[PDB]
Amino acid sequence: SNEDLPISMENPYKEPLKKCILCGKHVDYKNVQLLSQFVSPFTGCIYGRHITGLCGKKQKEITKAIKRAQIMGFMPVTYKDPAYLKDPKVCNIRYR
Amino acid sequence: PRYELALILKAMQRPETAATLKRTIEALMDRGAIVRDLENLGERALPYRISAHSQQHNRGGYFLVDFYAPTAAVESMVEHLSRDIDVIRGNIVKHPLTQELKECEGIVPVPLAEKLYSTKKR
Amino acid sequence: DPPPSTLLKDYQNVPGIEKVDDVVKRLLSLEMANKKEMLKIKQEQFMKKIVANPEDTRSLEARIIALSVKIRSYEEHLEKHRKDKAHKRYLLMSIDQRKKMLKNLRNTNYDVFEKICWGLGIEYTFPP
Amino acid sequence: KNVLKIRRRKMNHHKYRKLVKKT
Amino acid sequence: KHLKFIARTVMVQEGNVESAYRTLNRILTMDGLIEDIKHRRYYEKPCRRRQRESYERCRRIYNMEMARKINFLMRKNRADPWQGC
Amino acid sequence: YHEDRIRAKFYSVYGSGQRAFDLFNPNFKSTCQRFVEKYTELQKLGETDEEKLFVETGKALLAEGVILRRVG
Amino acid sequence: TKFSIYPPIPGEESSLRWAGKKFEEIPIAHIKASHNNTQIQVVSASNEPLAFASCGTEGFRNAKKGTGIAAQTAGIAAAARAKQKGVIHIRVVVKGLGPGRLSAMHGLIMGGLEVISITDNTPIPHNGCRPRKARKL
Amino acid sequence: RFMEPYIFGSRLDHDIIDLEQTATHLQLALNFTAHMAYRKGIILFISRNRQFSYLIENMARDCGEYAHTRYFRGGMLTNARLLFGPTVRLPDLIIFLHT
Amino acid sequence: ATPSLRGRLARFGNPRKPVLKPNKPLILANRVGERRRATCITEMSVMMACWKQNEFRDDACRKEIQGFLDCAARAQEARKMRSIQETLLPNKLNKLLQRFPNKPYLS
Amino acid sequence: REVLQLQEEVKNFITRENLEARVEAALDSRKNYNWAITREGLVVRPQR
RNA sequence: GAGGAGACAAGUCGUAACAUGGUAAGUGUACUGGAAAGUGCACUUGGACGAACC
RNA sequence: AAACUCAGUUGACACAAAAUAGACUACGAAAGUGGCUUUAACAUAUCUGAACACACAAUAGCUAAGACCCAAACUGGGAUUAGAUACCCCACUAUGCUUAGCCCUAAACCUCAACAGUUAAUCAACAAAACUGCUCGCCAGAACACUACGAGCCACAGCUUAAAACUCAAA
Ligand code: FES
Ligand SMILES: [Mg+2]
Ligand SMILES: [Mg+2]
Ligand SMILES: [Mg+2]
Ligand SMILES: [Mg+2]
Ligand SMILES: [Mg+2]
Ligand SMILES: [Mg+2]
Ligand SMILES: [Mg+2]
Ligand SMILES: [Mg+2]
Ligand SMILES: [Mg+2]
Ligand SMILES: [Mg+2]
Ligand SMILES: [Mg+2]
Ligand SMILES: [Mg+2]
Ligand SMILES: [Mg+2]
Repeated sequence: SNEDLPISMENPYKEPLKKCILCGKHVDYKNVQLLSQFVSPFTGCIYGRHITGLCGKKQKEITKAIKRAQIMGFMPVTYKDPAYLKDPKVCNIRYR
Repeated sequence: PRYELALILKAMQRPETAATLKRTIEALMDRGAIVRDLENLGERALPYRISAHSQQHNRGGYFLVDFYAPTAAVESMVEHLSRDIDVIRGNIVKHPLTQELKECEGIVPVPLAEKLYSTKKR
Repeated sequence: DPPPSTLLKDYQNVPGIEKVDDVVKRLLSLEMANKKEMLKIKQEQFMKKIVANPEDTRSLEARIIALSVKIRSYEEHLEKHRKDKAHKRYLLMSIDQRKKMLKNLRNTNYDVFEKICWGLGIEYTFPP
Repeated sequence: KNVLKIRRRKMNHHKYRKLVKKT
Repeated sequence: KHLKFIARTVMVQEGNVESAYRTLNRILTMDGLIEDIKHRRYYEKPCRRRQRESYERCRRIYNMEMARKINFLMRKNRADPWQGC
Repeated sequence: YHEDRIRAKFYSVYGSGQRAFDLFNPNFKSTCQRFVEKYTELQKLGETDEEKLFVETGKALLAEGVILRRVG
Repeated sequence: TKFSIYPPIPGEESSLRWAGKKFEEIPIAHIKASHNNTQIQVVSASNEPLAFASCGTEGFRNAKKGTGIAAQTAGIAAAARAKQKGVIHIRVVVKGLGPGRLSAMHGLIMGGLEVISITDNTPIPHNGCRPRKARKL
Repeated sequence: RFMEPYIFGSRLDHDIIDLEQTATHLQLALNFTAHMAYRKGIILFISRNRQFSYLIENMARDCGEYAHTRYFRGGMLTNARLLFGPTVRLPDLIIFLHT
Repeated sequence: ATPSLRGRLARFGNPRKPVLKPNKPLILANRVGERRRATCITEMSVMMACWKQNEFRDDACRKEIQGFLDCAARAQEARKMRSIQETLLPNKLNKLLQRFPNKPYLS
Repeated sequence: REVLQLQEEVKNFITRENLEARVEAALDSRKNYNWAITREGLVVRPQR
């Protein structure tokens, strides 16, 4: 017909998906450091997914691991462990 | 199946800690567990003041016992751990490595919900 | 129930499995497996016992055998959890589905239906 | 919608319960 | 049973207790503790709680979409280029 | 178009490039466009491996004097 | 170092010293800001009582207690009582969201005492002890 | 929805109008406009695009035809016999530079 | 990102029970809400305390009374400055919106 | 492979013979499961 | 014998509903009360929460 | 106002309830289910189908035995009012919880049946756009009437099924 006609194909310019920071990584109830990275420093409240940026699956896993650690004695409940205050900040929160 | 026993033991001397670990692993084996590994997570201040057997504790030694046991032995092991005084706390969980990292290609975008209302003009 | 030492269905076909260590045999036995693996071993045994082609899972006979194993599991569960209304409903629905499947098999292939009834201990009874 | 029919049924039921209690 | 003076604790900088208290109130408000206490004062029956949560979610959706539209159209607040037509 | 895959790879490897787009010129030819033309004529020459064609096109353009400063 | 809002880590080599005393050593000021009443009790690092005050003690009656003015008066009274005990620097630990929540601190300051930390400790039940039924007005 | 038959396709979420169809459509439209102008009908250009309002008005004034680039008051066609006098003559062709 | 409305509302073809029950349609309006509408109390308390301890005699209260007057003047000036500075405002925002009305129907 | 890999591991299990040696080794050694995650997705392991 | 219903019809005590009907309304269920009704527990919107930040 | 002499810090301390996550929309047939661990476990088909049976069915309620922090009909007191058998305040009981049985009702509503399919030429109004095929269930003016009688039921001031007479031109 005509060589210049468009050819059916997937978008070659499609950008890779923004995999959540924890995607492809094993969340564990013993990694109290990583679990504390996703709680409020002052109230120990688990941050919502809008703050954490995590996918749904990883947010659910983080929440369950936090609960497991808190109830099994690996993590504090009412506050972030002080030793992990200076850990990298991955939550889009701003109190001050 | 495969379990991990996360154990918080009273912070005590090396002989006492070794005796308690031997007792716990012996109980596991007698109940039928095939202990796979034993890793010590060190002694640290508990996240909160646990009170076991009328005795309050601020520090404890954290240990993990990876093992394979029949499903029926888990309840008996839990009861024995509860009855053991030297154990501040102890929980048998399904070993995390028995879970898989099923692929999650990313955060797929959720398009704005469409056709949620009639196109009636007002 | 199958012996606790019975190897899992996955590993019963593994070459050189009998030469492995005793601890490995124990770890791969039903003793170190949940009830689902025991149910699968039971189902495979019934299959090889009754159906003409044990590898035909999609046949009506295979469906009836699997449903019978599930009904046995539900009865075992309810013997202990006498207040599990959800599992009571599941057991009753499974029994009804088994009755319907047996009716269809009786209408289609009577000889295979006799064999199924004998093998699974099912005593077909017509509805009132 | 309004609750006029529900009100009628309510009055009927209340009067019936009162009558049963009374007799 | 927790270590005291670690949770919900703010150190006042150079004695400006006003600023310290305002920052602490901001922290509690962001974490939602103020709303939680205010609602927990009196029992919120489950049906009413569900209705309030639904209303809050709908309000959040509408307000976020309206803010998105406002920001998207802000650029069009410029002065009219075709004045006289 | 067939050339869209080559364009996507070129933009992933070298970015938009230093030279801008003068869309006002109907006959404007971009750096990516010249890369695509070179890739196409190399494919005509016969090379069939995608990565081999990409590297050969890069080398040929570099010899021609194209600033293919890779972003990574 | 630029100011850090977090309290000093317990049992750690902290440089901060108020009159040469460590943070765990600084006395505490427990403020209960009930809806209608406010109470202030100053205690030592060993929780030894040092002073007490409240709207009722300062003399406000009935509705007048649950006001910022009464809270500031109670704060001033408590600060004055603690000054005779020698309290200078205090860690405020306020629980409750009464009207006196902040006026208590303001009066505690006007009475002379200096505040080094504010620690909200309002009892927030994760869940338990069902509260009283809602009021219909 | 009704421009699907005239869209050649989509390029990066941007539609390409089939100039093949546009050519025939514009040929017919221009032929009709030329016939009306030859027959001396009244041709009225219309566009609410304030960017090109002045250009369209100038073009109409130059070609000796009428232009309405301003706010289109209601009834300017349906109520013309009242808004302009009972004997007013309506345009015989209307050209929308922006529909 | 905005919370997903997919499958939230009660609709035909939606197996799940409703997640949201909007008493009003979730369609953007063409307008925004109007801007919804005790200072010096500390100075008043200070001055009143000075009066209390001096039998309400200005002789010693001069300083506190002057502070009270200055605070009142500052409050009035701040009121005036805020009032003048207040006049994006809702009027301008609604004017902007009207040029780009929401279209829940078909052209 | 699964049965083969299991066969190798079973050699290192804890039994009533090596129980004391393994308990002492566990007491002498340590394991740290903590590791932070950066905004870039990188894993920051604690210094050891 | 007495009750129930409907109708006709005025008074009587209240104002329960209709507006946020002046305690939002109602369903089930239980106790209570001159009388509409009150309250308790759960459920519905056949109410609202003004719809950017404030 | 009545009411308690009890109130604050710290420590020990449940058979009650289960912040944040949740801006998630998942599980279950429905009712329902959002603290943690483990065990068992989530019917079938490549259809529909029960006052015609079986199994479930929130809350409330009944019987018996326990628990009782808190809440709480009822009850008492305080206040309010013309009156206040309520709204507001305080105390407390059944009850909310556990065990074993009953009871089988909800605005049990997403008031939108199950399965399959379509978006094509639309659609009384509102609501959550309009329909096609197929099957079951239900409805034939309002009120009488979640009523009477009969029947069944661990129900005994009950539930399910459920009329008719009289009246009206409306509802
Ligand atoms: S984005 Fe892939 S696991 Fe979250
Ligand atoms: Mg009636
Ligand atoms: Mg009224
Ligand atoms: Mg009312
Ligand atoms: Mg009510
Ligand atoms: Mg009453
Ligand atoms: Mg419901
Ligand atoms: Mg069916
Ligand atoms: Mg039915
Ligand atoms: Mg029930
Ligand atoms: Mg009681
Ligand atoms: Mg009823
Ligand atoms: Mg009846
Ligand atoms: Mg009867």
